[PDB]
Amino acid sequence: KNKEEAAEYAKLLAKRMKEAREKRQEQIAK
Amino acid sequence: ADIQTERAYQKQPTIFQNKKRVLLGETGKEKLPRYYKNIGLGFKTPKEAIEGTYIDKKCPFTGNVSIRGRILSGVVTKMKMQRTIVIRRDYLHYIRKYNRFEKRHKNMSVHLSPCFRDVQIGDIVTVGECRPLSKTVRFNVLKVTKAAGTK
Amino acid sequence: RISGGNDKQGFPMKQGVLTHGRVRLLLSKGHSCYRPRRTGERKRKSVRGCIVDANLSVLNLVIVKKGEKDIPGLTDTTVPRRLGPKRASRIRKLFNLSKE
Amino acid sequence: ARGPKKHLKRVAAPKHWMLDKLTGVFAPRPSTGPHKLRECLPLIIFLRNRLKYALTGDEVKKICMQRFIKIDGKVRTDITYPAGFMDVISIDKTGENFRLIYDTKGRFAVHRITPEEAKYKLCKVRKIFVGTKGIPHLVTHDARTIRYPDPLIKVNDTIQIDLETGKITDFIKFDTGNLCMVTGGANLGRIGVITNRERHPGSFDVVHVKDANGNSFATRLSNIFVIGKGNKPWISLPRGKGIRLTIAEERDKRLAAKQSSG
Amino acid sequence: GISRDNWHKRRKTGGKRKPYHKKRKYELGRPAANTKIGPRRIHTVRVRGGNKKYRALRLDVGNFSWGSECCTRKTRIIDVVYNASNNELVRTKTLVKNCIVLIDSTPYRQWYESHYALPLGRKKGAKLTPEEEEILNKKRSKKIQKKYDERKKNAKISSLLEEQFQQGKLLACIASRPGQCGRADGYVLEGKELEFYLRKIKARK
RNA sequence: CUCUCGGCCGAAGCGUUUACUUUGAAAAAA
RNA sequence: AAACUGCGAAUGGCUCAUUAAAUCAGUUAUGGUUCCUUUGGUCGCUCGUACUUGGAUAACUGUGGUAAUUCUAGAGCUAAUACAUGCCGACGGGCGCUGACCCCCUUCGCGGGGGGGAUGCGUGCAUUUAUCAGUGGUGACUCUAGAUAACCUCGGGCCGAUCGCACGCCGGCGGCGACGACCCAUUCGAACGUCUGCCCUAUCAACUUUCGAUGGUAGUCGCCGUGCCUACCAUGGUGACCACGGGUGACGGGGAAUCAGGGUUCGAUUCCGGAGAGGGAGCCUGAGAAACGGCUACCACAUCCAAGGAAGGCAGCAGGCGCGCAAAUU
Ligand SMILES: [Mg+2]
Ligand SMILES: [Mg+2]
Ligand SMILES: [Mg+2]
Ligand SMILES: [Mg+2]
Ligand SMILES: [Mg+2]
Ligand SMILES: [Mg+2]
Ligand SMILES: [Mg+2]
Ligand SMILES: [Mg+2]
Ligand SMILES: [Mg+2]
Ligand SMILES: [Mg+2]
Ligand SMILES: [Mg+2]
Ligand SMILES: [Mg+2]
Ligand SMILES: [Mg+2]
Ligand SMILES: [Mg+2]
Ligand SMILES: [Mg+2]
Ligand SMILES: [Mg+2]
Ligand SMILES: [Mg+2]
Ligand SMILES: [Mg+2]
Ligand SMILES: [Mg+2]
Ligand SMILES: [Mg+2]
Ligand SMILES: [Mg+2]
Ligand SMILES: [Mg+2]
Ligand SMILES: [Mg+2]
Ligand SMILES: [Mg+2]
Ligand SMILES: [Mg+2]
Repeated sequence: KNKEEAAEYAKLLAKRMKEAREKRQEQIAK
Repeated sequence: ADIQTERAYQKQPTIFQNKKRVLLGETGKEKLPRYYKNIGLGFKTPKEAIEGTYIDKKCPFTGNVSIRGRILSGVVTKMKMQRTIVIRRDYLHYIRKYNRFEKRHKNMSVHLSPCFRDVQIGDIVTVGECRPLSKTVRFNVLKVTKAAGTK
Repeated sequence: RISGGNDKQGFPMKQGVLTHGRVRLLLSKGHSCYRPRRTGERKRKSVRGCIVDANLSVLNLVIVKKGEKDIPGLTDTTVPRRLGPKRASRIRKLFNLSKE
Repeated sequence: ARGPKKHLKRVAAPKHWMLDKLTGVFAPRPSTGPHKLRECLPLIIFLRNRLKYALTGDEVKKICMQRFIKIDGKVRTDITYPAGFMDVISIDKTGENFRLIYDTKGRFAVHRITPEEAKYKLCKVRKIFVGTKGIPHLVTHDARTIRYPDPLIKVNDTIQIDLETGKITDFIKFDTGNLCMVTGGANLGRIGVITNRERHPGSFDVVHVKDANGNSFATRLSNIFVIGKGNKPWISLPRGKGIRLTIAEERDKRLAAKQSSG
Repeated sequence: GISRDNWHKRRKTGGKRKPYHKKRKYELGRPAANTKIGPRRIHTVRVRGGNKKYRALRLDVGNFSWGSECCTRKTRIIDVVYNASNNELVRTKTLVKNCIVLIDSTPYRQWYESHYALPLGRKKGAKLTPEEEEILNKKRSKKIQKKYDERKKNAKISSLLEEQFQQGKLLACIASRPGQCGRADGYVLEGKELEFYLRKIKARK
């Protein structure tokens, strides 16, 4: 259970950080 | 201003003052870094606290105290203790039988930081509630405003 | 072996009291001559000292070695040691059993 | 008083239980649990006073000891178990499901839900903290802590929990325009769209909420529970759709029902 | 027994306060743990909530940190030389918080000689018995010797600490509470704090 | 009340501070 | 049945003696603490006989002592989720440090740069200290998490030697539960604080401070913030806006009687809070008493006694005496 939860949260965190980085790029563009 | 007047050594606990320094970076003294915090509720940190050298563990800006709860105001009445003053709070108490008020007051002993210099008998102080600092002190002076006819 | 006894008023004999007479002790759980009624209770009780004198009702003695003669009703019979061992390890020890 | 208190005087019980005065001196005294004592509905009150499945406390005990009552999918044999807001009570033997939802007059209504809707619930998030090798943790109003939550989930948000597994399925962020229910105070039980939230640092934050009929009311931030995203609730609402009628229109409605009866 | 209540005290106006209840268990106090220097003796206290306080009665070993070098070692507590609160505490050799103590310097010297490959606190007789000659000079590859030579450029100790190392005993401040945690930990004095306490100790005698 | 921020508004101060008056919230049951 | 173990006995009931900014009420705070239990999380994260460990003791059986108690002694057995003790496994490694050696690179070369590595020490969460950098959070942390060097109490911290019901599959794996457990959160609280509010009395006008009064520094103790206590300092702190002292036929509120309006008086009394268990004091156990249907003393009463000793606490329900104008069934 620990291993599976950690892997799933790693995937979700990667997606969330990618979206945040894209928004930061949009901000720095403007 | 010498800050070592007690039997023990006065020092801000958070700051480490014995960091190794090479002789190439020995331009006099290292200008000992100052610990200070920004208390919230829209109160500015006095420049004295940032650029000072006093040691005051009860200071709201450089000591270990948290401002929480009630924020009150008073007039300074006495400044005869070390780092703490006596302020006066006046109010009117309503009496319903007569539909009329009566003037009342109560004194409060509040801690005054060394960051507030040139405090005179008569100015207004905004104090904020904190944990018990002594037997009778539960407030810390957060702001000082001069009297109406100061120089 | 002098195992214990009672004085002329029924008060028991304690082991660590080096007196000829009676004393009062604050006895607690884990002490002889005391049975606590609730958890953490201690009681002040009278106890006779550990030194044997003439002021005793009964003296409890234990045979530790046997002579050559047999006391009529003390060293001839036997008791069939009811309630043998219960823990498996104790059974194995008693019957010299192996692990298998 | 040394140590904790174990009794509850009947007249000192919370008023929304709707307990009478002459039945006895005492009240059920909810057990310690996920919901606060003043804001819960004990199992005995619901099973006996509300649903009339039992006539006495002993009958409630007899019901619960056959393991028929499930609270959020788990069998609960404690008759004073505190069941609170958004809890799901399932009775499979008779085959019904209820959700504890505040009525307009601040009382837990008997609200029957479909078995499809009894598989999940909504929980307000109370705090988020990082612990134990940088693992985030959520704490809900139901006292359940969930590790590895979505990084977007912040305090005062709402999460949909699958009762079978206990994991988050989706969430609603606390923002203006989202539907909410008031879970405490004078406006308890009222449903409306959040209009504005004013912040008072060091003090309580006030949230303004507008009904579907245009009425507005304020509450404290701790009394707000996000129910749906936008105008649409994520759960089924009780018969009163969360709007409060004044005593005049309530009397008019009662009179109209009386006239139409017969 | 011992009490810590605020109601036996006078009011801020100086008037007497008449008690409205008798002494409560949660206001209790306990006799002080006047921790001495000697072979370890620690007693445990069952405190409120069922938790445990460790009451150190005798201590001879502490965990002390050299902050400038970040070298924490378990050393032997030797003597008490200063106490800012009372002088009888120095006279009776009592370990309390913020008490100035003399700690053995051997582990720190060992770490210094193993980490910098430079002698510390040594006399001019230059005995350097084997296994110390090895630890000080040794033979190393070019990379290892280069790393040690890089280290040697920023290995200079203050003169006061060098004198103390020559004597074999360092001055340290106890940052723990022996009467509450059963431990006498702290940090080696250096910098302006060392100068302050040296001046105070000299003026005391 | 205006100069700045974010999507004409939402934000920010501060208009010397209040008292007063009106509203809102929080306020055991009996 | 009994007995050991576990839990409760700290709730409830009674009464109103004490108590005059005390209690209590409304409002706030704990970013200054403790918390049995319920509920959720965590519980191969640690690189170091197990197909099961050891010694007792009760119940029970037998000898007893004392005038006398819910007094207990000696002897003979025997259990554990009581007392202790203590592995395997996951386990292959990873990660810090170490760095014998080996390789590549450049540079004639030197030298510089970049790698791989044997051998050693350490390692997880709790604890104590010091240092470094700045995942999530707050109005505000010296918060949360992270990194490093160590520590880790013999009066020891966690890392399951426990029970029940169904039984199974592939030679080993397993489904439901119940107990237990460090830590975090939650519930029930509790404990200190903040702000405002109390009757009469000046035939009580100055009080506190040498034995803490007010504040500062360092500590001790405490669950923690604090003159709570200690050492050294400073001379402060309250008052005609009534301090301090005295009185009360004063437990405080929600409330009650009367009342056009305004008021006056009552509130021991079933809900909330406080206090006490003849009067003081001190403690054990426990998550929680300074508990009295727990214990230890002294003071006042008082019971049995074979005179050596033993046992007490109805302001619990009934009931008796006494007091009274004044109040019910063993
Ligand atoms: Mg009670
Ligand atoms: Mg707050
Ligand atoms: Mg604990
Ligand atoms: Mg009311
Ligand atoms: Mg028992
Ligand atoms: Mg229990
Ligand atoms: Mg108990
Ligand atoms: Mg649990
Ligand atoms: Mg025996
Ligand atoms: Mg202090
Ligand atoms: Mg002080
Ligand atoms: Mg003193
Ligand atoms: Mg009275
Ligand atoms: Mg009254
Ligand atoms: Mg009364
Ligand atoms: Mg009376
Ligand atoms: Mg009461
Ligand atoms: Mg009591
Ligand atoms: Mg009496
Ligand atoms: Mg008592
Ligand atoms: Mg009684
Ligand atoms: Mg009682
Ligand atoms: Mg009676
Ligand atoms: Mg008569
Ligand atoms: Mg009558």
